[PDB]
Amino acid sequence: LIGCRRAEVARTFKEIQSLIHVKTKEFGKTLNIMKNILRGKSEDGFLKIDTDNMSGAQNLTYIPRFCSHLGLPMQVTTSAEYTAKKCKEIKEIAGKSPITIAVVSIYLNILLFQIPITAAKVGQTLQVTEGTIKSGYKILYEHRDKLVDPQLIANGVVSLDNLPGV
Amino acid sequence: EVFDGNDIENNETKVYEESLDLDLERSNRQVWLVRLPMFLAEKWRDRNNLHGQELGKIRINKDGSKITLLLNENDNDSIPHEYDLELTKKVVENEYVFTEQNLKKYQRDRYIPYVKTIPKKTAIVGTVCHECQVMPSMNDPNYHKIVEQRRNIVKLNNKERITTLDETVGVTMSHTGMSMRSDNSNFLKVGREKAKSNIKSIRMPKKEILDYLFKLFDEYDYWSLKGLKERTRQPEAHLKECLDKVATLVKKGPYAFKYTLRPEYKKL
Amino acid sequence: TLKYICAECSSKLSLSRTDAVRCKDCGHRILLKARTKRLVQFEAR
Ligand SMILES: [Zn+2]
Repeated sequence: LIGCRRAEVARTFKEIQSLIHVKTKEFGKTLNIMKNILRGKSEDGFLKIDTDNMSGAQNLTYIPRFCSHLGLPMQVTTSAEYTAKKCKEIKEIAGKSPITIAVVSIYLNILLFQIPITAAKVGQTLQVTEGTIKSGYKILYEHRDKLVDPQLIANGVVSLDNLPGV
Repeated sequence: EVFDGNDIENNETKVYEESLDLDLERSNRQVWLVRLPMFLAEKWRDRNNLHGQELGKIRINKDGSKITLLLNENDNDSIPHEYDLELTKKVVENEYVFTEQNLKKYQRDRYIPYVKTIPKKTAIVGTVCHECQVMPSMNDPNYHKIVEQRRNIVKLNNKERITTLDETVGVTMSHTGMSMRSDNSNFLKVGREKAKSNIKSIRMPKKEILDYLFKLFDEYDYWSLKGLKERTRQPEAHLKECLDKVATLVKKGPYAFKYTLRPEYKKL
Repeated sequence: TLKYICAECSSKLSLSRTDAVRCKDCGHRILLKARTKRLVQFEAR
């Protein structure tokens, strides 16, 4: 996990647990201990600027991989990246997990682009509860104007009337 | 049917009612050893067929010793209903037909009384006198159908090509390595079935545990730690704290690495 | 900061140092650095 984050090829705890059969609690404890050791080694020897590499969320790096797993087009992937970037400004959903934020942004852009993939299929692909995806979409429905990328509706490739209501 | 031979004790009288000797008076039965192509062989050798029904009629013309087989119309219309029986060997020697049947197990000069002989109820039921091969007749209206079938044998291919996945490659590779989905299969969940068993034990009083140990040593003298632990449900520390007091471990005997009762309590 | 053209969609892009070297319009990862703006001298022989 540290290597992925340092290479900006960051995976999630669910990915590393799918690889290695490891308990979550002592995985987190080991990650915290090794981050402390690595910071101590950096302070003792050569100093490195983090510039947002060890950050726990890293939600922009999970969008292209999840969009590839769902078979989404590049413009849908870019719009999902923009939506995930703009979800940080929203106070109520910024506390959610980065996986959940990325998945609900991807599902919102899927509904925006009329991609025929259901929320159950998105949940089965990305191991997220369908109720969680639906709740995230129903709470991001209020902030439609800020999340959806403006020159997309300026060029008319998508419209905000396409998203189903709550 | 497992059995041992070279029995001079004559146990076969008691362990087989049927005689072991080869049954022979049917050996004068005349049998024709007939070879078939695969369509007739598949129609005539499958066990879901052959209920004693008539399958054809044999005509023997003595002008040139010509044998013709004429099948009935009940089986199929694509196959011919007239074949010639070519006598590959008019005189066949040293060829017989015998049947093998299970027996009734219920109710120099140096020799060894063990051969590992498997006896079976055998019976020579015929003598092969004519080796014959079946040929479809040239003038039949289905000989061209047989030629077409035999051409189809070398024409058709029994193997299909590899299936190419036309789905998006990202959707194909979503299952691979780094993946969100946890493995829902329960194949070799040995850790899952082993970690669910937890043995938790209370500290019974010393008089009770020593009474139980003395009863179990009276039951059987030598004990191992795991067996006595699953018999007593006690912690290792307290179990050793009583076992060193009233027992000792064997270190050099054939029953080593086992806790046995002390020789003072052995006579009691 | 510097001028690039995508491989197959022929889109013009401006890249700095911290920017990832990818196309922003079609997602392609192959970009060609632009032809220089200065006049280039060739003898006609
Ligand atoms: Zn491009």
